[PDB]
Amino acid sequence: NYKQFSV
Amino acid sequence: PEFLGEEDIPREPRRIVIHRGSTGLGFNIVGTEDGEGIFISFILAGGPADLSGELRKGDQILSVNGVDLRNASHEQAAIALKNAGQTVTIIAQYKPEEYSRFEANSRVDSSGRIVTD
Repeated sequence: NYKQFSV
Repeated sequence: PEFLGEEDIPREPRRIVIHRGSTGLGFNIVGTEDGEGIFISFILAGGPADLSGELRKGDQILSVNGVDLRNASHEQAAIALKNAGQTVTIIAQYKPEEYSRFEANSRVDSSGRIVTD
């Protein structure tokens, strides 16, 4: 389910 | 001596306004495709989020510019933040217990602070 984003 | 580390981190929602022109916000988010919450995992030293001095690892992002993100997917939250414009108004709320689920060997101490072993 997991993800990580830079913003 | 009066140490900050001893006192509780406020759990109430806060409004943070980040003025970033046309550069990145300087933080990373974790979430799920399910929409179980969007959380700050990392804040870049010297980036706009850091310069605000009002966000921290373990904050849930409740909304951006009035756009409710409590039940957003990680990807749609990313889109919302990247396209939020030059002035970004975030409502955030410190949720270290929920956040700790994401990071390996992490837990919350009595002060409410996230600790990784």
